[PDB]
Amino acid sequence: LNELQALIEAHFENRKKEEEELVSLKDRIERRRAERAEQQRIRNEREKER
Amino acid sequence: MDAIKKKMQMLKLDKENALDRAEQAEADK
Amino acid sequence: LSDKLKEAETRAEFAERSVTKLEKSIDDLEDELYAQKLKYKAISEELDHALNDMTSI
Repeated sequence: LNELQALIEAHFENRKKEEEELVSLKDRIERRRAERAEQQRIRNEREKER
Repeated sequence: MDAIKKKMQMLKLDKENALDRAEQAEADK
Repeated sequence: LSDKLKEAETRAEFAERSVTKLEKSIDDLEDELYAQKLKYKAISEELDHALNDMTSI
């Protein structure tokens, strides 16, 4: 059953690599969007200060 | 867990065959 | 115009508050989507990694 071996590894290797990468890639996108939220907070504070 | 539905069947066949033999070996007298 | 302004200001303030509520809800969704992914693919994908081992033997 070469297929069980192909599947046992394909399931794990293709997914752990692609999936964990999406977790951290998006974590950075999300952190940047969170920075945008901070920058909007900053923008609101600056408009009020002016 | 299809990997083991399939491993299960393989081991099931291995034991069923060993068992078939256990039963025959005793049945043969 | 004073009323239109108060109303527009209410709308501006409404929108600032609505935006604030949504600044909170976007962050809650940003954190909930984050947390759900962080715990869900991290756990269930981990559970599939565990499948790699769980279903061995």
